[PDB]
Amino acid sequence: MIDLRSDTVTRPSRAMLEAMMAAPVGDDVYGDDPTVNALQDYAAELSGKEAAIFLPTGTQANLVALLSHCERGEEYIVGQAAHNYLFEAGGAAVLGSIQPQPIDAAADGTLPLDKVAMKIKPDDIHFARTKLLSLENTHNGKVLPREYLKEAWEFTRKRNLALHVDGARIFNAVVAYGCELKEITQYCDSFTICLSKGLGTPVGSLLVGNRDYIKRAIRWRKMTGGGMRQSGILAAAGMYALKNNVARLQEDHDNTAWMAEQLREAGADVMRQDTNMLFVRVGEENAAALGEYMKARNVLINASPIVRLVTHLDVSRAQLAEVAAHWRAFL
Amino acid sequence: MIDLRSDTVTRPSRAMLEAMMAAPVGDDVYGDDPTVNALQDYAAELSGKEAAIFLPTGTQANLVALLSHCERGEEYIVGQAAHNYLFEAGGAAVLGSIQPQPIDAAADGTLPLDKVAMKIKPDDIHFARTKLLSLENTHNGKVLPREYLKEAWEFTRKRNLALHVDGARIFNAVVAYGCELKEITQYCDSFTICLSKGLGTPVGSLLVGNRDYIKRAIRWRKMTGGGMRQSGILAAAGMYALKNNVARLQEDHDNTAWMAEQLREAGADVMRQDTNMLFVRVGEENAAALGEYMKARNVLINASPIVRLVTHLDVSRAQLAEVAAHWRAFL
Amino acid sequence: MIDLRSDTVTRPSRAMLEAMMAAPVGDDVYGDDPTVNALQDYAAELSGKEAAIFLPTGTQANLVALLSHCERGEEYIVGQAAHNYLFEAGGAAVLGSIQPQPIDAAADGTLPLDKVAMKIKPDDIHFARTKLLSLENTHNGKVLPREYLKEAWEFTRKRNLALHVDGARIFNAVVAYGCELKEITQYCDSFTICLSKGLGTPVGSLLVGNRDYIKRAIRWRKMTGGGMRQSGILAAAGMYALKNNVARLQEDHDNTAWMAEQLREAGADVMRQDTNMLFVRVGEENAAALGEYMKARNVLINASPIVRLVTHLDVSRAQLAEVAAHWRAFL
Amino acid sequence: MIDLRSDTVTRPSRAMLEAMMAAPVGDDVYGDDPTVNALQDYAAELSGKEAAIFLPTGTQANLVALLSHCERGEEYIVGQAAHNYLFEAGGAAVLGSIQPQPIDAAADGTLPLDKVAMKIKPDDIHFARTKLLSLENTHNGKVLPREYLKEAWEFTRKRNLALHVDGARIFNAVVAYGCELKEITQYCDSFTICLSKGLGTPVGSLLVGNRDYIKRAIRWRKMTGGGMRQSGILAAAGMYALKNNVARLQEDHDNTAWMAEQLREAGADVMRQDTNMLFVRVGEENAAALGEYMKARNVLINASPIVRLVTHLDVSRAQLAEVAAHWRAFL
Ligand SMILES: *[C@H](NCC(=O)O)c1c(COP(=O)(O)O)cnc(C)c1O
Ligand SMILES: *[C@H](NCC(=O)O)c1c(COP(=O)(O)O)cnc(C)c1O
Ligand SMILES: *Cc1c(COP(=O)(O)O)cnc(C)c1O
Ligand SMILES: *Cc1c(COP(=O)(O)O)cnc(C)c1O
Ligand SMILES: [Ca+2]
Ligand SMILES: [Ca+2]
Ligand SMILES: [Ca+2]
Ligand SMILES: [Ca+2]
Ligand SMILES: [Ca+2]
Ligand SMILES: [Ca+2]
Repeated sequence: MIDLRSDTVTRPSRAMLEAMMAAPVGDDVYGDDPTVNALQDYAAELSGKEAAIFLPTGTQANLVALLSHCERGEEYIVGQAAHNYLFEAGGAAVLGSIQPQPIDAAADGTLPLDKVAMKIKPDDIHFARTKLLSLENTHNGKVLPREYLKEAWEFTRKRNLALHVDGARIFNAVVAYGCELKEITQYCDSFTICLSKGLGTPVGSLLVGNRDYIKRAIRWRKMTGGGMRQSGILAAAGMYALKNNVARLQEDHDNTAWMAEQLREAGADVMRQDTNMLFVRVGEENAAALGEYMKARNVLINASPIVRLVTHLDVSRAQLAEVAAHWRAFL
Repeated sequence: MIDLRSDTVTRPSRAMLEAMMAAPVGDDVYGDDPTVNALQDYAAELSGKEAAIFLPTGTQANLVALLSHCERGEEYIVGQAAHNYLFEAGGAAVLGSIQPQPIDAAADGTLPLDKVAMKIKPDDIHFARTKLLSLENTHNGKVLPREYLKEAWEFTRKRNLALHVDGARIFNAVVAYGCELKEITQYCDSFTICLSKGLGTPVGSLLVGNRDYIKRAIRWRKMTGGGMRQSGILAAAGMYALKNNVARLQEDHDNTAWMAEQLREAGADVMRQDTNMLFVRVGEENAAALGEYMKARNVLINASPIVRLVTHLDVSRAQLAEVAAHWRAFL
Repeated sequence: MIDLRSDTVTRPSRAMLEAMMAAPVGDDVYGDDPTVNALQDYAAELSGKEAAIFLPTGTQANLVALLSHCERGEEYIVGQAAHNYLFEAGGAAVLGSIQPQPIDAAADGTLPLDKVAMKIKPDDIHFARTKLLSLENTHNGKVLPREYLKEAWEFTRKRNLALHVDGARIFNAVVAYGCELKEITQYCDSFTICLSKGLGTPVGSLLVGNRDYIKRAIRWRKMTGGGMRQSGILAAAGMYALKNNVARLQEDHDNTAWMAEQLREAGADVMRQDTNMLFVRVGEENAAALGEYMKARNVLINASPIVRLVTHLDVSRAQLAEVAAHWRAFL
Repeated sequence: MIDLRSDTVTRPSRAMLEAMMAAPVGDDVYGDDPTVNALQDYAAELSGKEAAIFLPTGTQANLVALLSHCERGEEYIVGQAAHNYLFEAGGAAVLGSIQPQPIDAAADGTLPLDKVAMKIKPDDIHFARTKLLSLENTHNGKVLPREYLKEAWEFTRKRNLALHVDGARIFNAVVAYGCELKEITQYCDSFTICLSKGLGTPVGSLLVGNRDYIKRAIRWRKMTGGGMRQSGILAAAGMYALKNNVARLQEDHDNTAWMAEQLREAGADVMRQDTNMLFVRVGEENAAALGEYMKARNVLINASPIVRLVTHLDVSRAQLAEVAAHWRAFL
């Protein structure tokens, strides 16, 4: 019904499913799928990069990204709450033999460069070998400052460190900046793009970067099990998504901001609104009862002291207004 | 438009496509996709197993299968020419920290148990820990003797070893046996099922085993990158294929044996002659040219001193007759 | 000839040397070395543990300790500045496939349990599996409060977590506590003991724990490369040191606090003041020159903005007085 | 008493222990130990290599050698019965993420190059990336043909593959060839040297090779836990061993050959004699009883259908004659 748990729940639109059914395909392992190739060349050109690769999930996109950047024994500085450190079951370490070096992100979602600098290991056999700095744009909805993005870029060049950006929700930051994707991707060596969240595809993600870089990524994609066959049927949804579902993300943002106020006037404690995300401190009491009370009207959220509500193309404001009524009535 | 490179090139049928678009989906990460669940239960019920899991590729199906069976430092005995040892870039060792103990398969495609026994490491700190015997049913078209299957199952039990079967083309074996899937699946703790080859799906594989075993498989799938969202659309295909594309596999088999005689009468040296696979001894660089001659006539093959012709539903006898005609030509 | 770089520079004493040469050996791989066995039993009996194992280094002692405790994909919480996370080139992750979850230690050198609890991963497929809490007693000279030790032990049990203590200098802590080793060892499932630092051995460390735990440690030691032969000669040293070099550690402590006052009265900015370690705030490149000034006078230190002076049995108060004299000089 | 189990049991001679007690030492981590350095420069110059490194065991020497040659995902072609594949608990794979590719050695102990060639993986994302070829000279006593050694050398250069030689018993082959060590080490990029077997040191091994190569080896030695402190006391035994215990290995060889005949005339079935090794097929009956019968007179061998007797400096011919009497009497 009304799912406010994540934007990963968005479903294929009629026009999308059709484009998926009319897509010409080929064996992607042999690199013969027209659609996959098409989706990749497009992504690479829109971002100003040389190559791109389609993957099953964003989790594999990041695992492959990390393996491509870091050899056995190297490390990547990242956030304590970042997806490719916290939410990917420790894969970079467990499977990739890469040393992780996490640090608390600043309140704004960036990684203080002064702190990043303190974590850069001296070239001594006691330490892992620092090699990469991984960011996450839209970090829990948070849009990273553009001045920071430029600064992280310069800093890594000065330290001869790669810079990767987990862009599961990069177009959300993009619509928010009001600029072209290229303007922000010029500040990284590689980044991912998820198609199965706000952009609304059934499955799919992209890793983009330098030609040689992507070349190595291919070997890892195969090893990890991401080398599909006629995956052009999926890449097709991605293309339709990047050409029709980007601008409208501003609608999710406006709704999140609308809901935030409604909830305010409803009595709910609104902690933070950012892009398609809002946070309500519901408390330990009313928490569980909240999930149950909402689940009854077919309203699905992740019960918790602090609830994270996420808006997407499959949730209108009218539906939000209704959810609001139910929240105001929960009191 | 005639592809004999592999059965992985098969494209969706009209029927399949409509079944895919007409399918209900949901976030599989939450287990909310009814189609993924139905595919998994149908597979499980069909082979007499408790549980099944959907994966992007057979490569990830095996890596996950091996990870779920072998702990860090444990070992698996497998064939020098088996897919999960030779054709998966050594993932089990590279990513999973599992020692591989490969041995040559006999001519019938099985692993001589006397050799397997000689490879079981004593419980001594010099050795890895033999944990699993992995087999591959349909091995390069070869169908393992049902007698051996039983022997291997009994052998492992007696030696407290787990048994896994890579069934990328197990249905080709089933059809060749003339029995039910469960009659052969009974001799393995876990087995894999590829839907993207002969069954004609665009993507996907299944790993089938005990409930606890499969539960571990789920964590590994996630870490490896295969935890997709709306896999329903993809699962839908697998459904249609398992109910409508198994039996016809007989047609591919007949075509392979039909073509063997065509190429024989032509002048080619047909070496082997199994299910949907055909092996011809072309000889050096009279083959790298064959790939040219055939490519020119819109006939796609995998040029090599020993060519491997693979049949499937996207190749007909009429087209096969054309290849035999074109083949005999340059001779 | 005055080394304050570390207590790892200590050289064998006359007494120690004769004990080494006068020792009976045998192939430890077969457990045939009476001296290795006696060292291992003495350590075990002394700390109230079932078993102990001899290792080449403390680095291998920890890597093995972590491997024996954590399976592939499991995780350990540790301090951002702990040896087995920061000073061992990330081995636990790189070689053992264990996810590291580091956190900043409080000023007293402990890991705030509230922070540790916040890091325990829920049993969800996105997360690694929190298995162990690793501590480091004597942390850079700091002696952890006995109260905390008990707290950590209780905390872990309640949360079903294992507890390991890196005791490279645990005897420095013991002497500082004024209690018996077993009175602090009781609050950990496993702990390590370095014999090559303050105790004055040329090489070696011990890992102490349960019999089953240590049994696993033995396989890992072998694979890691520490299964030596006639380790008896080396074990002999450890024996002598544990019975003749523990108590004197008080002398190093007094010298450190004596020197703190010497350098204070001189003009240096003594920052910290713990067991056999001393920290001075030198300031940038007025330090890279200090290393020159001192090196010139046969005084070996580890030049740095924040110098770390370490005392041991191969440095006397007389020599310390000389350094204080030479230090005040260039000021 | 009379140990014929292995040559690893040899004990330090009086002159050796003394050289160990008089050796000047330093912290090897800082690279200040005079003796270690001395032992390394000597080994490197005698073999015609640029650098050398001392390690705790030969097992770590090989693990480090493999990690230094192969990055995550690469492979090494080696023997099914080779030490760094079979007797090192699968470390190259388990800890190093290196794919192992074993093949049966020819009867003479070499690895047929024609078979090595068939195992070299094409540069395709399906395969691990072949990088190294590892040999073992003196393989179970067997001295590898010199023409073969030269051939393997050329072959690897033609295929751009590294060539490593596990020389745990290299000086045994050397004394047997009648040439200088350099003449055989010129045919490899790197090799190990064990000091704790025929050469008779308590502990110790060496990895030798190119400067850059050894440099990387150091990082791995630290990670694995082989970076010791005042290990000059051990390296000292090595030096005394390479300058006094090499020539006399011809005495072990002569004795092995003497024993082989005695046992012949005694009634024992002598299968093979090679350097300091002899093999007797004792059978499944008389096997266990043999170990017990011998263990009674203080004669230690490894009971088995086929017994491997190893001679060393701690076993005279007179002792062998006595062992022979006991074997002849066992009938
Ligand atoms: C996925 N979204 C989680 C959520 O519900 O907020 C995600 C990914 C990878 O997605 P997956 O399909 O592999 O699970 C990568 N990075 C971030 C920051 C998120 O948020
Ligand atoms: C050791 N010798 C075993 C025997 O008893 O024959 C060995 C080594 C490594 O020695 P370790 O001290 O690490 O165990 C490496 N390579 C070979 C061929 C042997 O044989
Ligand atoms: C094709 C194949 C695989 C891998 O399948 P993907 O889905 O392409 O990764 C594994 N095993 C066998 C025996 C195969 O034929
Ligand atoms: C010195 C030290 C180690 C490592 O010791 P090695 O024997 O040199 O590897 C580990 N932990 C601490 C806390 C140390 O001070
Ligand atoms: Ca979606
Ligand atoms: Ca297909
Ligand atoms: Ca590994
Ligand atoms: Ca010392
Ligand atoms: Ca690893
Ligand atoms: Ca010895």
